[PDB]
Amino acid sequence: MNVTTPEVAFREYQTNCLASYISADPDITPSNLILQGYSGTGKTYTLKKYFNANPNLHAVWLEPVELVSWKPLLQAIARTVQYKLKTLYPNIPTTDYDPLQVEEPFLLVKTLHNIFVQYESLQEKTCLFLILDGFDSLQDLDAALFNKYIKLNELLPKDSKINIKFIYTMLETSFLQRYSTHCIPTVMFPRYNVDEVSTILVMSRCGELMEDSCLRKRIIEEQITDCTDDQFQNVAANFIHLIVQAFHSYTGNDIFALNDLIDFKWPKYVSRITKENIFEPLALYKSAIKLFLSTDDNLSQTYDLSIISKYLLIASYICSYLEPRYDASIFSRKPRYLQPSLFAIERLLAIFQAIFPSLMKANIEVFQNLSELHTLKLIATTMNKNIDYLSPKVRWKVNVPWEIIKEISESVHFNISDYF
Amino acid sequence: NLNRHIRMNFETFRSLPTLKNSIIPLVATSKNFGSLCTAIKSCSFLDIYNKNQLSNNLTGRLQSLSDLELAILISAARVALRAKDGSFNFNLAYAEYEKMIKAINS
Amino acid sequence: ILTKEARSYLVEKYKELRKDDAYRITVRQLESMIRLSEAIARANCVDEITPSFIAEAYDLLRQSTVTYDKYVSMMNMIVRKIAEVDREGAEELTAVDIVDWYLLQKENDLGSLAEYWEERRLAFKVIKRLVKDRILMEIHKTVYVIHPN
Ligand SMILES: Nc1ncnc2c1ncn2[C@@H]1O[C@H](COP(=O)(O)OP(=O)(O)OP(=O)(O)O)[C@@H](O)[C@H]1O
Repeated sequence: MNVTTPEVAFREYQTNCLASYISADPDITPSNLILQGYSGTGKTYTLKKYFNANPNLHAVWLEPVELVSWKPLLQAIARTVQYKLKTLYPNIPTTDYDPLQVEEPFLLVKTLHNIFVQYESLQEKTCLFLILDGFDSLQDLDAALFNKYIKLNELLPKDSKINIKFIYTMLETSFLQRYSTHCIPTVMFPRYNVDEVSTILVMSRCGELMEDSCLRKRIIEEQITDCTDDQFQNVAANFIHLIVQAFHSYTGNDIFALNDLIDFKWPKYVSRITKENIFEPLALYKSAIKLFLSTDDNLSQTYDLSIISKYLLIASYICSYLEPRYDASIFSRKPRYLQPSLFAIERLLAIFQAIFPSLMKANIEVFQNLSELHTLKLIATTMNKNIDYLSPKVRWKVNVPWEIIKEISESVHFNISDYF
Repeated sequence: NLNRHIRMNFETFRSLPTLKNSIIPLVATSKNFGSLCTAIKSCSFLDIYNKNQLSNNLTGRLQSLSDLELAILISAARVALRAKDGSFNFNLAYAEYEKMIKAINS
Repeated sequence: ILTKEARSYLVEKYKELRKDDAYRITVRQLESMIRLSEAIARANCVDEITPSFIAEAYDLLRQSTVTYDKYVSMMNMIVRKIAEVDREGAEELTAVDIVDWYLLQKENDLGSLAEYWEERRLAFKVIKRLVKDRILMEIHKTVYVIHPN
């Protein structure tokens, strides 16, 4: 049979390329095929649309995102192929093999051969496609792993009816270039252009936002009798275009990031829709100026600390960025962008005593505040396992940036700016 | 025109299956003999295939970035250039961004 | 002679410069700004030191296809024209409205009737460049408003 081509916009080369490598004849389709495209390039959507356009094809869908490692990857292949073969040919009497016995790729080959032997009595050769979306997204991955999937078809009995025609999708490009010499038929996906992203989001989210409860509540509240779905779509498109033109430099030509801004700002934008803003998007934009001037992607006196805690933090920041050379020069009566350095506990205590406003000394409250600072992730250590503060090999460093310590000093009225 | 592609392919790399990997799309994409007679002669589709093969290298990724992304990239590259080790961090990139915007406004 | 409002404009612009050195500007540069404003007015018929002269002196000391200066000159004019109707609340401006206004602002600098179309076309190209830089936002007339940046 002849494959029918889908009408996916902004991909009208790859949808034609897929008709080249996928066909009803298993003697034509290659044993491997890789589709390459970064996140949000439409690979999964395009491939799923192509398969849904030609139901006569036979496929298995798995996601290494869910399948953490390679052993589940093989086990799911075996189990899903078994289920699919039962579903496609219930009439043929067949037996079962345990999909949980697959421990090595050879065992996968063995189980697949054993299953395919059962279906030897099939009338014609069958073309089967195994689809792994995001092959390089596997959490435990190595270079030698992918080679095991390229040269696997030829270990099967070549006279068998069931032929496995693997399909892979890849995100990165440093991954695919390692396998260039294999000359695997590869189809490519570039990043969508700004106009393409703008058109796609309008095509996608318009119907999603035309039927939300908030707008149809606000229409009732505002008694908009002349509101129509055509104008509803126009309002949604104006919203999307405004977000795109305001935040393309912030998000890039990325579909996922813009979708979430469209979701977040949508209630607040709706709150400003009134009787006067039905026909003038300019006035609505003017009313919504403060919504556009801020991304609002933020999750939201920034750090409530005791005076001892504040002075300890002030001293620690000096320790982590001032050379040990200058301690006696500055504090005894006798750089903004680099990563902080380590410091010892005695240096911190000495600088704290020197800067605390007759001696303050070190009581239990001082060390308690110091430990609170560590617990609050304001001071970092040089250890990650079996935390033991009293071990004489652990050093300290500051995790608080300049913008916060500036305001802390302002609240303390301590002039750090003159020490550098 | 077709022999032009053949010679260029030969002079670039001499693995025949690699050239077959490009010829096959041309044949499969062909819809009918009448259109095939026109398509096979000029053979403009191999250029499209070749550019697709290169669409995800450094140039293809650089062509799609926005103005802000490109400016931050330029600033980070400047920081790396002024660095003996060629390394940079976010703070230095943003400081160079601030300085370049101040200069542009000034 | 310094105008009364020029004093406020001068102290504001001096604070603006002093903020940027957090060489380093001293009060000698304030006296230099007064002196350069005096010199610029000295090359003119009016003793009134308008804020424009102090702005020119500020630019000359602080700064230490189409050509760069000619293009950048139109940007300030167009931005200020749009910010004017922003404060007034009047109707927003299209591209043609900006081009005609800008041509009216420079009637005396045009050289010939042929240069009219040249400057109109250059203004449209400059508008397109500004939109590409996202300093002007296009909304739907083809409405141009100050970009959120
Ligand atoms: N031409 C198009 N027309 C309509 N929608 C499109 C088009 N291209 C992409 N999209 C949308 O963009 C979304 C991007 O998600 P997609 O399924 O492509 O993820 P992915 O890139 O494969 O995933 P991952 O980054 O997690 O590996 C699709 O789900 C689809 O809704």
